[PDB]
Amino acid sequence: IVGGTASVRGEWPWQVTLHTTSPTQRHLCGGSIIGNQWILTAAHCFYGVESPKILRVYSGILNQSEIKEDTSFFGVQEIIIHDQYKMAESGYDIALLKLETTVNYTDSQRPISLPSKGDRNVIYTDCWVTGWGYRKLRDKIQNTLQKAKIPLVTNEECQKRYRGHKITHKMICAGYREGGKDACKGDSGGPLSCKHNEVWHLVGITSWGEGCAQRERPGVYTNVVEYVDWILEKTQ
Ligand SMILES: Nc1n[nH]c2cc(-c3c[nH]c([C@H](Cc4ccccc4)NC(=O)/C=C/c4cc(Cl)ccc4-n4cnnn4)n3)ccc12
Ligand SMILES: *[C@@H]1O[C@H](CO)[C@@H](O)[C@H](O)[C@H]1NC(C)=O
Repeated sequence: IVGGTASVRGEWPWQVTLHTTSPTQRHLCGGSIIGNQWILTAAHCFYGVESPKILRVYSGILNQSEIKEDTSFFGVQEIIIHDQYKMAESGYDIALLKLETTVNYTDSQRPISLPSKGDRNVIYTDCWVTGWGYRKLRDKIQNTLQKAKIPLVTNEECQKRYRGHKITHKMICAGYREGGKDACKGDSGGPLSCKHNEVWHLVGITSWGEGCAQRERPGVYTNVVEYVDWILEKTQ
């Protein structure tokens, strides 16, 4: 996260860090708890992944350094990638992880509600992007979970900034016109969480952008509301 600030323990209890264990254990992507056995994340996270056997899902994490041998985690049974997915820049950047066991909801690990299909056209004004991603393009994964409040940009304006792309209504953009606050490398798959009528909704999934936090180049997120039927069908 560029231009963000440190989160506090328990501030984003749906946030997970998805780790790969081969050849060594490392953070790969962010993700969101959406159900007792389900993580919502980006399809592009699995580009170098042939099987879910190398994945570990960690909930309740503040610092990456707090993850030790005895820290509990969840195994992944199945990776469900949207069948129309090809590359982040072309959309359908969404994946479900079915956990090997169910999550016991606590203060440290809770689900985030999906947006309501009736709220399809709401332009949310209290949106936050979170993750352990880079603070600038040439950096490293942050130890402490970062957060940044970012405004949503309309599809029409976002399409004007990304003229060499097709920005569909299945994408949602967020960023300041002057730049300065954005997701960056290591944040993908994580949530764009918006508080609407005192309820947090998973409005976006961190997907891609032209550089990080550049002026007139907002971050591009998978527009979760457009995938509610797909999520309900895949999770039964
Ligand atoms: N352990 C690790 N060390 N270093 C690491 C680096 C990464 C990494 C590098 N790159 C990424 C992913 C893409 C990816 C590719 C292959 C496998 C998994 C993930 N992208 C993102 O995270 C975010 C992109 C982004 C999003 C928005 Cl809304 C706006 C602007 C953005 N950017 C523009 N230019 N950069 N970002 N992840 C992960 C783990 C580690
Ligand atoms: C988290 O890590 C930072 C260093 O990156 C350290 O200063 C801080 O004490 C750690 N916090 C907790 C809660 O362990």
